[PDB]
Amino acid sequence: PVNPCCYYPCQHQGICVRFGLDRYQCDCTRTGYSGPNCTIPEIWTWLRTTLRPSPSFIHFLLTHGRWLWDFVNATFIRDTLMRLVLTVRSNLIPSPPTYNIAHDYISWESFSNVSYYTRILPSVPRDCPTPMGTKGKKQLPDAEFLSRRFLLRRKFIPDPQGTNLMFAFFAQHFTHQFFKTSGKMGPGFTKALGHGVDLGHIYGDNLERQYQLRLFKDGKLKYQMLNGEVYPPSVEEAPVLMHYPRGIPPQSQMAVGQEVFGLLPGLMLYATIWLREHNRVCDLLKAEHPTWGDEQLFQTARLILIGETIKIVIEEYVQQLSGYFLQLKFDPELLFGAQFQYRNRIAMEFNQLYHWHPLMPDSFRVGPQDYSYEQFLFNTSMLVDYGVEALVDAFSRQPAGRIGGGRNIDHHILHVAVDVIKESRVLRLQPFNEYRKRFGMKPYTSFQELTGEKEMAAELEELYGDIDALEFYPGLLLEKCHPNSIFGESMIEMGAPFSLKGLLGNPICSPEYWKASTFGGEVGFNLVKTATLKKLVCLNTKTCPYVSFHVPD
Amino acid sequence: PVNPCCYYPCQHQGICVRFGLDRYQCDCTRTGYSGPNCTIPEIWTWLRTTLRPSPSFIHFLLTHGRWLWDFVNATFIRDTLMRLVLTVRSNLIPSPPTYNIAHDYISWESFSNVSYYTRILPSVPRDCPTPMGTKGKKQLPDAEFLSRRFLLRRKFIPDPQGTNLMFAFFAQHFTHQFFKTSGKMGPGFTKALGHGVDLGHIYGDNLERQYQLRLFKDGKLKYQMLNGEVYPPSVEEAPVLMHYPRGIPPQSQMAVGQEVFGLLPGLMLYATIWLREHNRVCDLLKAEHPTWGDEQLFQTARLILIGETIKIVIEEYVQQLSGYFLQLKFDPELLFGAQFQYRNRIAMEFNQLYHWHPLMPDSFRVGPQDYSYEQFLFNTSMLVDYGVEALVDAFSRQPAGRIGGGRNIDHHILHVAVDVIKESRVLRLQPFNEYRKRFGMKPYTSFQELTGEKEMAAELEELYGDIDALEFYPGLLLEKCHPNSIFGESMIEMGAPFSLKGLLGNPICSPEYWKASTFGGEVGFNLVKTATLKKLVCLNTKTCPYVSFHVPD
Ligand SMILES: *[C@@H]1O[C@H](CO)[C@@H](O[C@@H]2O[C@H](CO)[C@@H](O[C@@H]3O[C@H](CO)[C@@H](O[C@@H]4O[C@H](CO)[C@@H](O[C@H]5O[C@H](CO)[C@@H](O)[C@H](O)[C@@H]5O)[C@H](O)[C@@H]4O)[C@H](O)[C@@H]3O)[C@H](O)[C@H]2NC(C)=O)[C@H](O)[C@H]1NC(C)=O
Ligand code: HEM
Ligand code: HEM
Ligand SMILES: *[C@@H]1O[C@H](CO)[C@@H](O[C@@H]2O[C@H](CO)[C@@H](O)[C@H](O)[C@H]2NC(C)=O)[C@H](O)[C@H]1NC(C)=O
Ligand SMILES: *[C@@H]1O[C@H](CO)[C@@H](O[C@H]2O[C@H](CO)[C@@H](O)[C@H](O)[C@H]2NC(C)=O)[C@H](O)[C@H]1NC(C)=O
Ligand SMILES: *[C@H]1O[C@H](CO)[C@@H](O[C@@H]2O[C@H](CO)[C@@H](O)[C@H](O)[C@H]2NC(C)=O)[C@H](O)[C@H]1NC(C)=O
Ligand SMILES: CCCCCCCCO[C@@H]1O[C@H](CO)[C@@H](O)[C@H](O)[C@H]1O
Ligand SMILES: CCCCCCCCO[C@@H]1O[C@H](CO)[C@@H](O)[C@H](O)[C@H]1O
Ligand SMILES: CCCCCCCCO[C@@H]1O[C@H](CO)[C@@H](O)[C@H](O)[C@H]1O
Ligand SMILES: CCCCCCCCO[C@@H]1O[C@H](CO)[C@@H](O)[C@H](O)[C@H]1O
Ligand SMILES: C[C@H](C(=O)O)c1ccc(-c2ccccc2)c(F)c1
Ligand SMILES: C[C@H](C(=O)O)c1ccc(-c2ccccc2)c(F)c1
Repeated sequence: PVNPCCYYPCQHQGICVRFGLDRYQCDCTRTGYSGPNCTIPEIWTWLRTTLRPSPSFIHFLLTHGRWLWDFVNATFIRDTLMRLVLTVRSNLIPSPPTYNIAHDYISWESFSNVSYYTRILPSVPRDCPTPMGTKGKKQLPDAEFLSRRFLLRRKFIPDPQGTNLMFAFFAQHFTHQFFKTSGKMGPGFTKALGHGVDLGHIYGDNLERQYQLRLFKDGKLKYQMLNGEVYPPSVEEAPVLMHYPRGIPPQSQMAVGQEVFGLLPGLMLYATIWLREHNRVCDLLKAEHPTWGDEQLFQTARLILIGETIKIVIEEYVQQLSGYFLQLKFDPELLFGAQFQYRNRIAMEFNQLYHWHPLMPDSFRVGPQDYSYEQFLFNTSMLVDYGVEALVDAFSRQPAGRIGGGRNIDHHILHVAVDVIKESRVLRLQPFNEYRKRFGMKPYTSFQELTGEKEMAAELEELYGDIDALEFYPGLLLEKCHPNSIFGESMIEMGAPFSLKGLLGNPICSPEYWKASTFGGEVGFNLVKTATLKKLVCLNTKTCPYVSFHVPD
Repeated sequence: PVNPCCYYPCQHQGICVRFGLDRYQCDCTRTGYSGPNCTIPEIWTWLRTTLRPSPSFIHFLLTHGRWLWDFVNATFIRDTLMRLVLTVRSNLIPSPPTYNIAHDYISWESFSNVSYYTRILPSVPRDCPTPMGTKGKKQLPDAEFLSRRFLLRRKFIPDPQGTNLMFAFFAQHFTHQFFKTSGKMGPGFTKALGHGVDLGHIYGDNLERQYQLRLFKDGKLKYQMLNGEVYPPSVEEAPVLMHYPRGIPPQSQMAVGQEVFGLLPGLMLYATIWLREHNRVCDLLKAEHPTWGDEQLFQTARLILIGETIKIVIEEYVQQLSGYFLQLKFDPELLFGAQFQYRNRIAMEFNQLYHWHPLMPDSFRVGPQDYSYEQFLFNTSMLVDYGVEALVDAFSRQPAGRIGGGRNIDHHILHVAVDVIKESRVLRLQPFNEYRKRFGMKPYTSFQELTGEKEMAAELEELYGDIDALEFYPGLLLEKCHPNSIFGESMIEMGAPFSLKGLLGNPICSPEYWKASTFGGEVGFNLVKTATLKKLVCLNTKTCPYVSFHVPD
């Protein structure tokens, strides 16, 4: 007989378990539903469904009416809604984590082995009639053809929200601490064992690397003085594994936490900033505690930087991304009266979701100059040539592309998106519509409804066959955006649960850790509480340039 | 200059932080106290501490008045009290974890590096006057002499609670899955990376060792047949590292999850029983799931055995140990309306505390025979000679030694108690009375108050000089026992928070995991819900012997 779990019969987070030769069962425990497929609502669930307004309506509320949002932000209601946003989003994410690439069920190996990426939905069973489950054709559309006809940028479509490259290089820098897909272990495995905001892109994913980057004096990391400016040390000074083109002199090579950060001047930009901040923090701690050893000066500074990161990510990064009129607030105290797990494991779907390559432009403007991909990529001198001030100013001024909408990835880095779809099929991700149902959305009934247009939608119908066969990453990028927004509903409704759970899931946000002593008295605590992007750059640079996640207009 | 944090100035879980040259500050955050030293109580704390009865009063209520308890056990008050027991006890344990041997302060390294045991109180700073802080003598009492004069058994004292050897072997077996101090890394480090009831003493501490034990057919572990009965295989069959005496060849050995288990027949007994159980569980699962592969059968059986372990420990093991009239209950659902982190880090203090070597008798009786320590230790054939049925009957009939009170450790295994004291001084553990205040108890004002008698008290007062200089492990064993109890209050009041946090902190007790599907349906879920020590033995044997955690009348 055929595998019945290929039909995804279990609704609203119910678990499909195969019993006997030809039967199956759904485990509807705490799903809010009863019945063989978990489609029969309990009194409380029915009372919530016909009173829950559509995700588009709630977006509309958050993006309109400046007058009432000014009132809300200046009252207690700011905290109420921030607590509401945090809980409701994160409660979609299983914690402790549930499945992985090896196991489409709960196991001890899935809990303990942190080298795995986790998954919210199980993979499409290996014995299903069609690659995506039961719907569609026996062979999925060509990955290269799909990227060429639907993802390749014709003309540059700029982001309507005013997102800049300063955001884009932050987005890449920040995420590369919890996205480190293994080379030797293959797909579904991660080198980033911290599984979140651990700053292993600054300190490293292991102790051997960390010790090698540390100066072991005053808690600082090693550095070099070039033209009177502070930069990460050379590989000769800090002998760590760094990915560079075979030939580049070791004098030009810079040693940082993440191995791929020397490839782009934008990545090595922030790496330099955070390094300068770390030592600046250490100087504030050594004054406060002159009896403190190097190790305490180091570890305490790290936690401050971790706190600063989450502060800026929530209140500035996610703020610009969402375009919400609600002034987002980083306050761990909000979740102290609630049932919240202070742990996090990175999901593969989040890894797939965060591929925001449409952000990258056609070229890179630095003042009167205009640098192409073949001038900007692997360039080692640029960062030192222009300096931190001059580059931050240029990245904060240049607009980034629109993520959603489709056909917005520059031809250079299109190969990446091709791999993402190929990787998706190795991982055996479920269809787009099943992830829609998992995140409390209605599945798309037609290809028309996904893209919101006639032409590109009708072409996909011919290639996929059935809408319930549309793939995870294509669906996300092909979906119509919100009125004047950077992407569609799915990117918000699916990404936020992963995102906010990752931020507030950090142990520093727990009642046990969120104390003044953790950060070395009140000084270190205020450093977290009052951190800003503007403060992160200018308190570490000679002059103060234009710095923001949005273009100046 | 003298370090102010040596004076332990911050009371009620206040964190001492060294500011400037010789100044200190207490971090009185969410402790319920304010002021310079966290002694000024908040409105609710004052109310809460004046109304709170002594631990000795609560002990009395739980151990007296059968008529009241028969009523309580038959009503929902059973569930009401057990939830209070669970939540109130385990809240005394910091989670996420706090300190280790490296850091006497909150750090990311302490959080992420699972090789470390955690600790509740920080160490005694190295720049203090006396090794125990400020109080006591410059040179601490001799570890060898201290165990000789106070801990050495003269005449055997049986436990008045009726605890048998079956309990003591379960205790040692059960504990060695989360107590595995890395002899090569040093004290404070652990090989048991699951940090709790992960069954790393049945399936090994690492992945490669697990696979060597696994038969890879029907989810079962490898096994050899002797006398028609099921036993763990040899190292020839399953090539894994086993700590055997020099000269004993691998073919004469038996392969299990814990390396040290070959050294004692009692440890090797339970290893056999749980292995028999796993394969027995696999048989039931295979009938219900013929489509299931090997991996899922093994992983699911493991979870079922984890659930079985926690059930028996709570409802029988802790029941016997406590001797409470309240019928204890394992139901994770009691915590589903509570703030509870489902994670556990094994403490170094919990290690020190669990060295229950007094339990071991003068000799070992197996029916008509009486084996000495030399005859019993490192024995290879005894298990195979008698069988499981016979030795279960044997250990369940012979009384185990009373833990507390003092002077009840056999000379053969007395060298352990010595090493524990010497390990504590390496670990720079805080005084006994400092842990008393840490676990809601009054510090002892004298040694006479600690012991109840007068002779031992006088010489301890001579050797230590001060009661506040007394060490953790000597203090736990020499303390007066509750009338007709196995040990004193400090073993309960300090040990209960660790063990209950360890048991319920297991991810299977979370709302996400605690589902029937996790255990392959209702069949596996019931096995967990109806687990017994009796059922663990007599469902894996041909005949059922006397099996209990206590002796017969
Ligand atoms: C959890 O925490 C444990 C720490 O308690 C971790 O175990 C420890 O791991 C460290 C490093 O991995 C081991 O190193 C020891 O620390 C000494 C510090 O002084 C160290 O001396 C220095 O070693 C440097 C290398 O790390 C060395 O620099 C040289 O590096 C290269 C050669 O390695 C070359 O490029 C050059 O020769 C450099 O000079 C420097 O010169 C010093 O000699 C020494 O190596 C020590 O061995 C610890 O042994 C170890 N502690 C233990 C086992 O107790 C553990 O890994 C953590 N767990 C996880 C999962 O991360
Ligand atoms: C033009 C600059 C960029 C280059 C050259 C680049 C390069 C790459 C490549 C080649 C991969 C896949 C590795 C493979 O071949 O298998 C990758 C992965 C990834 N990309 Fe980019 N990328 C760029 C921009 C960005 C930006 C701006 C973001 C925004 C967050 C981003 C997000 C990611 C993420 C999250 C991954 C997964 C990390 C991992 O490999 O584990 N990329 N990048
Ligand atoms: C006659 C049987 C026993 C023998 C021969 C014995 C001896 C030993 C030895 C040699 C060790 C390893 C070295 C050490 O840590 O001291 C050890 C560890 C330990 N034992 Fe026992 N003991 C016995 C009974 C018990 C009992 C009844 C308990 C109660 C649970 C117990 C609990 C422990 C604990 C908690 C450890 C520490 C584990 C570690 O960190 O390695 N032992 N014992
Ligand atoms: C890397 O980038 C640097 C920018 O600092 C490049 O140097 C500039 O190159 C342009 C031509 O593209 C010249 O017109 C400028 O005069 C150069 N500026 C400076 C300050 O030297 C450099 O060519 C790039 N390197 C590589 C290998 O592509
Ligand atoms: C539960 O989900 C299954 C998905 O397979 C539904 O399908 C079943 O019922 C259909 C209509 O009666 C039949 O045509 C299918 O053959 C049958 N599928 C199987 C595997 O037996 C089923 O209707 C759903 N049940 C309810 C109550 O809605
Ligand atoms: C957890 O992740 C994987 C599980 O597949 C482990 O890697 C495998 O280990 C086994 C036994 O050692 C090998 O046979 C496989 O070849 C390995 N697969 C790989 C490397 O892809 C890994 O060892 C585990 N990690 C930890 C920390 O337990
Ligand atoms: C622009 C098209 C008009 C449709 C009005 C949608 C506004 C959403 O209104 C929603 O109505 C639902 C009832 O259907 C309720 O359950 C929601 O709580 C309510 O807000
Ligand atoms: C004015 C009130 C709107 C602000 C409250 C935001 C509620 C949190 O956002 C909610 O996230 C859930 C989890 O993904 C989704 O299922 C909901 O549709 C979404 O609105
Ligand atoms: C009728 C007796 C049952 C009362 C339920 C109390 C169980 C909580 O246990 C309590 O833990 C406290 C914190 O660890 C200790 O200080 C108390 O002495 C202990 O009884
Ligand atoms: C209402 C609780 C306040 C009394 C706590 C006093 C501490 C006395 O302690 C307890 O007193 C009990 C009195 O019944 C005795 O039976 C116990 O053995 C004794 O330890
Ligand atoms: C606060 C707001 C909300 O939860 O709706 C929100 C939170 C997080 C994201 C977000 C989505 C994907 C990657 C990174 C962040 C997002 F797009 C919107
Ligand atoms: C239920 C009871 C209580 O909390 O008081 C209780 C719970 C756990 C222990 C216990 C103490 C030390 C090691 C193992 C178990 C104990 F001794 C008593």
